[PDB]
Amino acid sequence: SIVIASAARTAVGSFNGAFANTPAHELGATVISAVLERAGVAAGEVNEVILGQVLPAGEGQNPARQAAMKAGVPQEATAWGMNQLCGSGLRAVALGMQQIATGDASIIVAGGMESMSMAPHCAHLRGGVKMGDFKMIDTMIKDGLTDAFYGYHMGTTAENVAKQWQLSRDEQDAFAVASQNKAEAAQKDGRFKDEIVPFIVKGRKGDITVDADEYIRHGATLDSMAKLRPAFDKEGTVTAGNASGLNDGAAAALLMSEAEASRRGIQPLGRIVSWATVGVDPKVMGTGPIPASRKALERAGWKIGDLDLVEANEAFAAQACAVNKDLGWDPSIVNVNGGAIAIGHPIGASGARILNTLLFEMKRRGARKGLATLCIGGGMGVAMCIESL
Amino acid sequence: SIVIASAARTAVGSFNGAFANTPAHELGATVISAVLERAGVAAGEVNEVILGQVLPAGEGQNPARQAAMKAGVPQEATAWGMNQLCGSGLRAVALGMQQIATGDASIIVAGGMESMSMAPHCAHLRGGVKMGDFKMIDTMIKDGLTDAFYGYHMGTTAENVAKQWQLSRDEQDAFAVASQNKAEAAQKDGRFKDEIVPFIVKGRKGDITVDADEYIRHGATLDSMAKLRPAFDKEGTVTAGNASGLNDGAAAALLMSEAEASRRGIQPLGRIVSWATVGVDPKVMGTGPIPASRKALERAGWKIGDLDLVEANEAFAAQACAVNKDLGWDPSIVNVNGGAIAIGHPIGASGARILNTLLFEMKRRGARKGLATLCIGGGMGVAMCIESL
Amino acid sequence: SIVIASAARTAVGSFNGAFANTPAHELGATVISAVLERAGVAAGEVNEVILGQVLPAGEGQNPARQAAMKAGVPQEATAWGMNQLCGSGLRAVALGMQQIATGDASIIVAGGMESMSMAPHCAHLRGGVKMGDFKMIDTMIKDGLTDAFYGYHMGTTAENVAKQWQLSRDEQDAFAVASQNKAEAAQKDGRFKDEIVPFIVKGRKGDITVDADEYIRHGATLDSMAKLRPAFDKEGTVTAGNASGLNDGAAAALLMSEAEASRRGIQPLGRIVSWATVGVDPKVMGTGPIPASRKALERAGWKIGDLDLVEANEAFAAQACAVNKDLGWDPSIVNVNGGAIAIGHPIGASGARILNTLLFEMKRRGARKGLATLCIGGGMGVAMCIESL
Amino acid sequence: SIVIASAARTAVGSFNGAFANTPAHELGATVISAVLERAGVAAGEVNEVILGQVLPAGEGQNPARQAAMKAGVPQEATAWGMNQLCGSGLRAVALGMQQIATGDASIIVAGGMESMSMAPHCAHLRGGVKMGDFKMIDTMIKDGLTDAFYGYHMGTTAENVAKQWQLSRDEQDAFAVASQNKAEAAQKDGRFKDEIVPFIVKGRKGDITVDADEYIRHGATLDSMAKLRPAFDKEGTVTAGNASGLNDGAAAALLMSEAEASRRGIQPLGRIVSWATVGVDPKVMGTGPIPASRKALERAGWKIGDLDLVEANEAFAAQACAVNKDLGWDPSIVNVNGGAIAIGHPIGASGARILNTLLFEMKRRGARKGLATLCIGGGMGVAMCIESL
Repeated sequence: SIVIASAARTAVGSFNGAFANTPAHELGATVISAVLERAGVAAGEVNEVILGQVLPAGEGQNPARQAAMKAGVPQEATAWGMNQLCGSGLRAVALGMQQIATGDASIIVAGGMESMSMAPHCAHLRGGVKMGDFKMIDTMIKDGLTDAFYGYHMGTTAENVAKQWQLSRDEQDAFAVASQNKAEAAQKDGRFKDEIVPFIVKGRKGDITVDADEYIRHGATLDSMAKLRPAFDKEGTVTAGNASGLNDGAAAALLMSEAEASRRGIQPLGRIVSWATVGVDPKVMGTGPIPASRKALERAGWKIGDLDLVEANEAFAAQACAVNKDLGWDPSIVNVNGGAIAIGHPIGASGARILNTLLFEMKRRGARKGLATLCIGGGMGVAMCIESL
Repeated sequence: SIVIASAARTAVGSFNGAFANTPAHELGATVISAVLERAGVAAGEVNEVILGQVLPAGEGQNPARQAAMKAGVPQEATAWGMNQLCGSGLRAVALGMQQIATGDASIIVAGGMESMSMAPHCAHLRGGVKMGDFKMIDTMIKDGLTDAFYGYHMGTTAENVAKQWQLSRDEQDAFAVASQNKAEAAQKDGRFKDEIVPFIVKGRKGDITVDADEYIRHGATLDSMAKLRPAFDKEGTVTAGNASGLNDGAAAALLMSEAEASRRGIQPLGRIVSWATVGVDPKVMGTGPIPASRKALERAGWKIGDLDLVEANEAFAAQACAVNKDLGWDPSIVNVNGGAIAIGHPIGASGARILNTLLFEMKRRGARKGLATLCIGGGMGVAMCIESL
Repeated sequence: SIVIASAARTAVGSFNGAFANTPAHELGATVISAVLERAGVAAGEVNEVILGQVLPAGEGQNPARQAAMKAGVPQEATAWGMNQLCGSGLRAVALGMQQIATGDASIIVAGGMESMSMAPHCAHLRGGVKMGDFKMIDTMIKDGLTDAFYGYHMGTTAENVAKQWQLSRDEQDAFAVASQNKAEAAQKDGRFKDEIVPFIVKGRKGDITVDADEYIRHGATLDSMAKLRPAFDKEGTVTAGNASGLNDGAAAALLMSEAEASRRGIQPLGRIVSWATVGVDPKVMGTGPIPASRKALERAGWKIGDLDLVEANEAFAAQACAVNKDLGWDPSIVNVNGGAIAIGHPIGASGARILNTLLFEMKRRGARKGLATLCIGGGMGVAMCIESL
Repeated sequence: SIVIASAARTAVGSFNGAFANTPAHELGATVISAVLERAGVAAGEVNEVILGQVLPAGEGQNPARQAAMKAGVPQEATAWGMNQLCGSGLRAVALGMQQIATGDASIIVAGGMESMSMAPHCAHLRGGVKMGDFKMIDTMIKDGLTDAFYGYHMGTTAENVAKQWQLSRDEQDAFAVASQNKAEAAQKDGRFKDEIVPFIVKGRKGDITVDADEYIRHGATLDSMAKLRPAFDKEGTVTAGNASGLNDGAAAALLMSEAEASRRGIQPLGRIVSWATVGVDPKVMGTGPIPASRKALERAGWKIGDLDLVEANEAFAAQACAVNKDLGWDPSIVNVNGGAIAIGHPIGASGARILNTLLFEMKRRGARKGLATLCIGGGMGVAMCIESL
């Protein structure tokens, strides 16, 4: 029924680092044309582009449409952006899967992009401020990392899960280190090369080709991890080291019917066998993946034990351990090449980033069933089940 | 298979007018509850809330989820915002229909919301400005009304359509006045009452209930219309008078399978027979509805001649006329109670707004087949065909 | 030896009132032209322009020079601004007196001007704000009204004078209401028209002539004052009622040696016989007038009791009562036409504003000896003794 | 009559360099304390503090008073800031002299301070921006360096002087490199150590003592000056290399009557024999020094040829050479240790800085008469004559 013919992602950049002044639709563009090249499909055959992106303030009208056009997709196809926070990138793949399934389209490019670096500061000033000081709001924090019901940062929701699941600092720190060592190990062996599509940072006094995840840290020590101070709760347990970071990146999938891919001689990275999205208490949003995953599994007709590979977004060490602890899947098959803590977390692009990794790892190790899942701010989870062919 | 059980929209506010300090999700909340009460469905039965929103900068995390919770949809439900600019409000409805059609959901609330008044000013200031002025960009103008590829305002795209279709000032002015006249007659006759859910503007020095579209002008003259100066092209033909405005509002639909409405005793407002979306040149984006309306009819198996009622959004007189002229539908069944030039145009909500108008007008006149269509910035169009039950 | 040959002030404007968008330099130009006109002195005879001004942020390079150039003063002449906060407007006259006393100038235009309304909001952003919110500071609050040592507003130094001299709510309100009622009467009888020169506020849709003190309240009641809440100390005694306001005006005086006025045949408004400036504790800055008036009087060889009229600025009912209480001059010769609670307080202009009032009333009633004194933020005073010729 | 008993200055710092985050008043407090100390004068004997300062926006209420207080000046003394742009620091000394000359004070601390690195960005936002981007203005550029009559930078006034006097790139560049090599030589022989009082930059992770001018360039080459492009006129002649820079510093002088020095046993740095300030056309404001110097010499009874040492500020090479050309003084007695091109240009501090410089070279080489002079944007100049005792 609906398969992913090809996929591609840029390397994930560090906050104000390599993509510092690069607008998300520029990276978007690169990824959309990679997926077409990669499958052998022409720009002109795309019906629509669906990109999740949570922080587009100042980027101009519909940046999804700017990405498509810049990548060569003609003015005839359509494009749209969408937000389900951290779930946006994965969610977008299921929404183009739906576009094909209802017969509204034949070929979609779907995924997500995000420039946390380029997120602006803002103020509402139409009414004027007659007397007194006013705040200039960091939009990446307000619109992307602050709970809207309790007023605190995602990090505190992580702390709520820590306390609730009784996850000690040492246990989260342990998890962190592992994801770094695993991310580092996979980068060193070229495991991220199929998925990555080098992005050219158009310079003035030099153009730079970025093709490596710059946020992974080499030789991460437990000692360094245990000396960091808690970032959200002054006497807390979550720190910079065991939480994901602020990052830039884009990632996408090229979707079509199974039969179309076959008419084209394409060898798909997998078949979308199910997806699901479920809400949870916004206070412990990190638990998102538990209910979404299981639903996903139930709609596919699979048992947790059937899964050969799993990508469960590393928002915070606290929430990842809780996810794994509750679902019980075998830890060795989850985030095999590392996670967000090491790799980075470009909010709107993250769900399609983890899809890429899942998809290129399933191919390279011959796994047949996989699942990607993320926790979403505001209390939500998104999960998708993929089967190789 | 999928029907519109109920529907509701707030009145449309004037810019920096009645909803001048109201956050879009507030407007949204009210409409999610309204569609819920109107159909006798309880919030706890809502699976997901889908809202189109184009300018949510500063409103914090995913305003769609903040509107769903404010309305009382439990935290176990899901919510997301999407953006296909002007067609967002109608595309949400389509996207929500798909959720039920693929069996991912049973009940969906969908439409759009917008607070153009509350759109902030912004600046990318992470680097630091070492010397010189810097701009504070109005996100309303940059993210909602400025072509991203040509750098000019929608008004200019209108002008291109004017010139191209050879639509003179008087013909554009004539259209506008007719729109005001029809919207004003509709207003006095109580034609807007069913669709409108009164919104309470929570005050300090008193509460204010708004239940009337405040941008419609009473007794609009042709003389006043002909004295205005061109707004975009210094020696052009589009004016403030023959273009839509900048406004705030929200509007939605409670969607469910026809079998489900029937198990509940609900008398739906319509059956979704088909929807379509197509791209066109961004420079003449106002031509968008032509291809998209025709696609939709084709998918529905209908002839233009089969339509009993049409709502084709009035971004600008020149594009409205070109659309009508090209499609050839009978002017007398298009925007029977007036259009966006008089009612206003709250960007993300405008398609759900027009869907409400269409749906309450088909029920009161007993029309059987209707279409809603809108042009989209960046060069796109969206249309949806509805059949009464 | 140095006389004030002529003087003029604009009407004082309400905060964001008549002069809401008129830069201070436009108002001092009209006052420069009026002093010249009023003493039969041409602009090519001016040696230098000295204008007190506390909040010139954003107006451009040296607004004293922009006033002088606008009034037609030759480019050969010089001009500078100075700032001793609320004593600025009077100090200036004292400083222009000094340039002729030491032989460096013959003819000076001295005084002050201020647009509190045009004061901007600001932030030091050269270093860059990595992330988080940051304050946009009101410069009129920060730079003109807050004590730099103690961190609280001028209104709390008022509270400190009230406690310390034990001034009740009631005594302060009566002082307040007597200030509005004497100023309304003087306005209604015409006593402000000789000192005010009309200001033209360049319109687009109309030029407006402003020749009346708009902050003065007509029919001010004891009751409405008595109902006010304390503004600075949630449970104090200074309110908006008994404190001066935030305002806009300019005011000046034209000086020359007495020998030079006799050579041109001008009948001067008075002789500067002495001035004095003295510090006090910043915490009771309201007391400034006491030692500064004392010292002026001793330098003039006069007894408090030799004075015939006195203008003692009303920063706050509390400090005005304290000052009158200690000096012990006959209250019936103080502010006979009302003071700053009713007229307003445009900070850098105020001392020239009250000098004007002093001068014109000395002339109309034939007073021979006068004194003008203000309290200054940061803990200081300035006083000036004037005798008629 | 009035002498300079002692003087002192901080090292001048580079834009966003050593004093990047130090408010102006801190640097003035250290110089107020160093002139007290250098003359055996205690702070309690200080009657008034006079500081030139052009850009104090956001520092709070009257920084002159905040530096005085920080230096321990009693709260019984007074303090005020003034603004005659570039001539501020030296005009202050002249007005402090006047204070003693007319017997209103016996002891004054006078000079300037300026923190161009701490100058903020601002915007007048009281009336609000209904729609449309607005500028955040750099207060250093607008209030400091932009001519208010013509709208262009000081650099362009420099261009007008170069064209008018026909100074070539080459002669300007040679001027610049001789300024850099004279200051460097001066710095290395310890000629700046008597005048400089060390400033402690209070750190967190350590305190740094600054006692060296850091803008001086070591081994500045002609070739590096000749390859620069013109900064203000895309095809002009003024560059960053031949203009002064953006800088931070403070500088002052302690003043008293000659008779009082003599009763204290002080050996003063010189006697102020006269000053003058004269206006010129704003467009060629760099020529300010010509008439102001001629007037001051006239007032002293001195011929150009009687001077033994001159400091003539180096705003720009072009205006410096024009001034030297016109005046005709021997170039070897001008800026003998370098000028502002090398040392920097902290606006309000500059004239006190170059005075410092004059005074310590006149004592070290035993020069009897000197003059200090600066060009002032808006079209002005100040000059001051000094003789040794």
